Amino acid sequence: KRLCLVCGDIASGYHYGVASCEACKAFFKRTIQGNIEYSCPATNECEITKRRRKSCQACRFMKCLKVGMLKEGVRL
Amino acid sequence: PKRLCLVCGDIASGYHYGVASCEACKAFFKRTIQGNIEYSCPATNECEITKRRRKSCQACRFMKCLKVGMLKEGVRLDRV
DNA sequence: GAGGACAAAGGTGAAAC
DNA sequence: GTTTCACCTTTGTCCTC
Ligand SMILES: [Zn+2]
Ligand SMILES: [Zn+2]
Ligand SMILES: [Zn+2]
Ligand SMILES: [Zn+2]
Ligand SMILES: [Zn+2]
Repeated sequence: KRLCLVCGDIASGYHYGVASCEACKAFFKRTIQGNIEYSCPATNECEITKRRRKSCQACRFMKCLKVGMLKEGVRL
Repeated sequence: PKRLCLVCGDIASGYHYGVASCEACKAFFKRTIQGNIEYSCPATNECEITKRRRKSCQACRFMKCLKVGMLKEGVRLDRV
């Protein structure tokens, strides 16, 4: 089953160049559209899992970038 | 269509934790579960819960939330 | 596979307690 | 010092395009 490369939830298909779920798709889209900056309250190593993806916006967004979600896939 | 809070009789803003409820009972239930807060009734666990008296007993207000069907599991452990 | 509508989650802080 | 609640923001679903 296609897994979301960000969080391990079931992927709905490719989004912004990468196998991802609707939740991570929507989160990445909002983050880019608003130029929203987050910062980790731990040390930028928060676990991102389907059951625990909302614990840190900063680490979730960094994981999106890491797995190859593309800023320019989001329309201005 | 106008809907009433099943807990206290205030105007409901929507469904919260599975039940028609106002913003106050939603917030109260959310705080209670997030903190695993235990309350105790000073009377005999039959305090009336109304718009005018929802503040008088945390214990009875929380038990009423459970009674009308508010769901502990609708409160996410996944948060900041 | 892009974005948007939107219910129902979540967070907040002045005022109430 | 802690708790309440009106008014916010964010999340994730499901839909048109
Ligand atoms: Zn399989
Ligand atoms: Zn995901
Ligand atoms: Zn973090
Ligand atoms: Zn209520
Ligand atoms: Zn009581």
